[PDB]
Amino acid sequence: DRQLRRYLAPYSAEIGVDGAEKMALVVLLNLTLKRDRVESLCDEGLARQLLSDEGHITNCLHTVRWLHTHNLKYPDARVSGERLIINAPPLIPGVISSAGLPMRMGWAHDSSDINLAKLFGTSFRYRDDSTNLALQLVARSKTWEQALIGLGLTQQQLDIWCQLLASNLENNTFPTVVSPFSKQVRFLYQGNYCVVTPVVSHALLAQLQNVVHEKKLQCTYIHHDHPASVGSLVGALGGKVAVLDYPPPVYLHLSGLTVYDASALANPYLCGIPSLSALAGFCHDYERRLQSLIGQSVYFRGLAWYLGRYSLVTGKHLPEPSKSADPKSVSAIRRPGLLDGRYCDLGMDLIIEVHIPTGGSLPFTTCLDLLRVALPARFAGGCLHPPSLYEEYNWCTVYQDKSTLFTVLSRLPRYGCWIYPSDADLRSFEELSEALALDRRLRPVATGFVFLEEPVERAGSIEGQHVYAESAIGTALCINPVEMRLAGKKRFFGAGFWQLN
Amino acid sequence: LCTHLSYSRSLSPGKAVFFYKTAESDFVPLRIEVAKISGQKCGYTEGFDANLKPKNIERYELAYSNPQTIEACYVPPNVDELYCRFSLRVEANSMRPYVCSNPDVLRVMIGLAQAYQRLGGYNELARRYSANVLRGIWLWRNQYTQGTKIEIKTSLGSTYHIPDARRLSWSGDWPELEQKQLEQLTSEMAKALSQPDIFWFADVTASLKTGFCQEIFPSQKFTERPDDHSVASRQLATVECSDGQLAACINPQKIGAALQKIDDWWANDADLPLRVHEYGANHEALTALRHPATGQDFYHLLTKAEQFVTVLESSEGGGVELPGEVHYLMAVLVKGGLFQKG
Amino acid sequence: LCTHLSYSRSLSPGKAVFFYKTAESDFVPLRIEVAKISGQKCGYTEGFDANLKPKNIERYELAYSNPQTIEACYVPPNVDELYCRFSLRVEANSMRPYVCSNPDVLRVMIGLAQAYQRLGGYNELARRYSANVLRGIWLWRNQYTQGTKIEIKTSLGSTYHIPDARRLSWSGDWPELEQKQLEQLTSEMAKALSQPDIFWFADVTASLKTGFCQEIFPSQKFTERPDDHSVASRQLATVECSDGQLAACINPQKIGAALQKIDDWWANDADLPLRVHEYGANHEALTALRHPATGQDFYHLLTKAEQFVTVLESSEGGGVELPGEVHYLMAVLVKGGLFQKG
DNA sequence: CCCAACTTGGATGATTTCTTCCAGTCCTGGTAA
DNA sequence: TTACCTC
Repeated sequence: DRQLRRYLAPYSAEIGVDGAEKMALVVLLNLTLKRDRVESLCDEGLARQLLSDEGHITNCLHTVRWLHTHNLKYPDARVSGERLIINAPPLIPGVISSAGLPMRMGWAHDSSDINLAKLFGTSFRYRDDSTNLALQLVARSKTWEQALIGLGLTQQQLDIWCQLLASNLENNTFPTVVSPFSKQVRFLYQGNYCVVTPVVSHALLAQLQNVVHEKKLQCTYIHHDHPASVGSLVGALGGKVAVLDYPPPVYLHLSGLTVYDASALANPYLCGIPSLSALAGFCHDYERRLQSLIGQSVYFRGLAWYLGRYSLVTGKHLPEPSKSADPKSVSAIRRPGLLDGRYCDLGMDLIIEVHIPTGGSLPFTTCLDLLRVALPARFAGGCLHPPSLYEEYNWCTVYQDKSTLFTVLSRLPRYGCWIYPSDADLRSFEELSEALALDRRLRPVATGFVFLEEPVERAGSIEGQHVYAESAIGTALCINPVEMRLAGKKRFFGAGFWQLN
Repeated sequence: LCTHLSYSRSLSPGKAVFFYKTAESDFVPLRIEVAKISGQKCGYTEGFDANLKPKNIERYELAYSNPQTIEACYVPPNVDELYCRFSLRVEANSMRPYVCSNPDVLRVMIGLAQAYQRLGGYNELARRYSANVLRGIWLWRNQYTQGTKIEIKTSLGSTYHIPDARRLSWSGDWPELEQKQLEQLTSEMAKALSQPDIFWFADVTASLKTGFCQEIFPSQKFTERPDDHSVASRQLATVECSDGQLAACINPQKIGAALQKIDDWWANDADLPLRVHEYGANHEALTALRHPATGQDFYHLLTKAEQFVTVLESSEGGGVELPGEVHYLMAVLVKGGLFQKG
Repeated sequence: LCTHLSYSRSLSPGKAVFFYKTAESDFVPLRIEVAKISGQKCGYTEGFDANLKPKNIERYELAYSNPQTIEACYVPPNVDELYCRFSLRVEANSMRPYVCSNPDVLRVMIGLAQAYQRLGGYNELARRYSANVLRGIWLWRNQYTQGTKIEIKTSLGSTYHIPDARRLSWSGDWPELEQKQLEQLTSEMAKALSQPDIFWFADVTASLKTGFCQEIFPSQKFTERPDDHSVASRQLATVECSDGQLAACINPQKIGAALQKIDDWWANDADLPLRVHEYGANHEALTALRHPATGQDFYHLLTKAEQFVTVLESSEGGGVELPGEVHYLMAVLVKGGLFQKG
């Protein structure tokens, strides 16, 4: 029955094998063959025959060297180098992450080990905990060894394997250099800059594939070409991976801004409102440009976000032919590869809280011109433009009064959205499911990164220290213009502004 | 050189939209429609196998139709003019590397950009970009009209007007009161490209006089083959208007590829100009004009900067001395990208 | 042959719209009606099975009606003349491959089109296309009028007038003053087909003198199988006017299928012409005249181009010496498409 | 300005829901010996 | 210079 293969798949709930160790070794060994050659995973004879083939088992033992907890190749098969094995970070009350999940491993090396990797990398429930075959043999678990010798293995063959099998899990747990095809982004940390490289958690993604189908959550699917070249889970899922889909229900004042082709996929787990880490980023690049123009110190305490238009764009971009078919003696150009992403067009206003340290300020026309010049051209991976020239008004006004500014903001069209920070603390997708079932204003968002290690010096870093991290999933509220007309200026200026830390 | 070096793009456009006017409202969008058609069974593998070995089918088997689903777009009856427009911003952003892993490489790239600026040369790039705007080649396959007018406004207050764009060539000399506007536009752009702290923004509109129900050609989407047979095989690009309706459009990078088609520096024989590319890619012929084997590509040339700066510094300037290799390189830096592993 | 080879479409109409005039306004659209009818229970399988015992039905079971939903279209009372209108553009676009991956194939295809042009031959194709416009065969099933008057205007200032098109044959000699206009129109088009950068348009209107409430036959939709008993089994095509009304029309490719029906070069017996097709498909008899098994199709012929150029070059030309195989090939290149995977 | 605004008895019968044959491609991967 | 594989 195909249901046995389903329950042993990385995307299914784990099953118990206590008292069945003999048939568990038979089924797990039988999985190393192509489906076309096997009439049943339960034939003891085939298993006894496969076990005697030291070459077949040796080829299987070799796959252990690339078992991982986090997958550096997930979004792009071109990444080359070492595996990554790290214990989940400490739990943060306000963030959904792998911190609340038990320990699990997966596999991803040359794309030809799909079957041979299944003997040691397949997990199951045993002694009421989560384990796999490699761990039970390395730990010298006698019940499994007694069944394995009973199935025809020589004690001397087991005594050697325990050593080689253990050795493959004792080194190469952290990459030596930063790989040339990895991502690098930099922010301020403890008064200085650090480069962050995100990575996807195996345990966290595999759980999400089950929860969205069981709890009936809003979701879509992302495609991957050549699934065998990306990983255990992506292959098992046939190249289609599910993600969450939660779109919105649609002092310096910047009005009428238009963004073309913004990235609608915030993190590999969630589609919806663009990642908040990107807006914090934007505020700062804008601040640095202005600071190089005005001699006085200028600093941004907070940043607010308003949504007037939100349109999803279908399809995907075609890459430029930047790769020669052959390095020499060939006059043919090839396409690097294709990715499956999601994009949208935005219309939005920003209200920035600008502060000048010096006692004497520069509230002049000159500074308004410099505020127009400093404005970046890039936003959320897309292209940012001012309102069209033929209908231009003062899109860059400045207020030094909360009463005048709030009065003007209360006049905004009723079909738009203000996005506010949330209060609720969520530690799992199941808690998120309940919070979303109860409210109608609540949406999940990407909020930032959680570190896997302390910052260090590492070859390949763009600037200063380097650290690995996993994406942080949090939440936000969508508030109608009608609700703040009634809440008052007091609540708006206390709750309506976002900051880092 | 060094492990990492890269530039971002200095010249970026918007999304173009098609619309028309009525006596009742100033902005009505042009929209697309979807329909079932009866196709033909033709082409190889339909009748031949291997290398011209007929396959065994009966005579009547090719007389059958092949149905298909497509999207299409036509101008409705009695509309005299169709209008199209887009926005453009230009930044002086080739003066500094986005990233660079080596201070010794960095000071040299800076030296070169400046050595070039003061001898002239930005005028040359500006003249070429300006010509492509006023010619109208960014309409691609929609240039076949009974008359085309182009109008441009900028943030500095200037206005330009081409009474009829259908005759302006790449090579040649323009009519009076047209040649002159090209000179004036060149000046605004040549500055915008190289001097920082100037905000510049342009708004380009054009009008097309058309036939009774002429077909219109907007950008096409990239898609998977549907498995349903109820979903279109050829889907067209549209933009959402402020009122919620959809309209036909041309994608930003499709407008962009047209504006930068200025490279007629290859092989000392101008022909037609190429889209700037590090390897000289030629899409029509499926080949490359600056194959690495020739020594004419960007990556070989990127290593001669020390020699070029030396010449630029020794030259008097203001003349015609700047070589093809220096102009080429500056054009590539303008279309910034990744130049790593050097 | 080679992997990539494509040509574009060099000759094309927009769509045709039916309308009439009144004393107050110059453009009133013809519209369609929707209705339920009572049909017949008839035809084989109604009463038979594999032509054996005719089932087990009582005599009364076939007397019952079969209801259906259809769309229909009639001219309203007291309208004396109905008008039909469309526009046509022609491009000199068979002189060069849109895409070609093989430089040796490319030089030959160019040499051939040029060798052909200068010996005559575009005149021949122009005459054949021109005859079909003036004859009126693009009205399909609506030719049964009390009188058909055809008027044509072009972008060069010419005007043509056929007072009554109902009787001009494919084969025969046209009466005087009509033979003359066929020659003049041929000349304008012969140029449009072969000289680049001429922006040529034609604008064709015909008048139909009709019956009291005569039925009209516009294009049908190709529809999905119904199962809701609510959707019409037969649906007609319309266009949306700028004011929101719908009007009856004929599709672009339906007009085109008629204009390009000029192929009587097979079997040494002209008969009636076929729509140009790589395999010589005949829809009336459900067969194919240039089946690959005969050696008469496009693909066999495409491989002999080197030999045809050689012959043309050795010939004198200007006369009637060009063979059927060369004319066929040029006609196919005019209706461009994909010719690939050699 | 100012005052009113209506109860009742009732809402169909017969039998039928069609057919023919078709469903196009091509360029776009890492990894090992 | 050659091939080997994901429901």
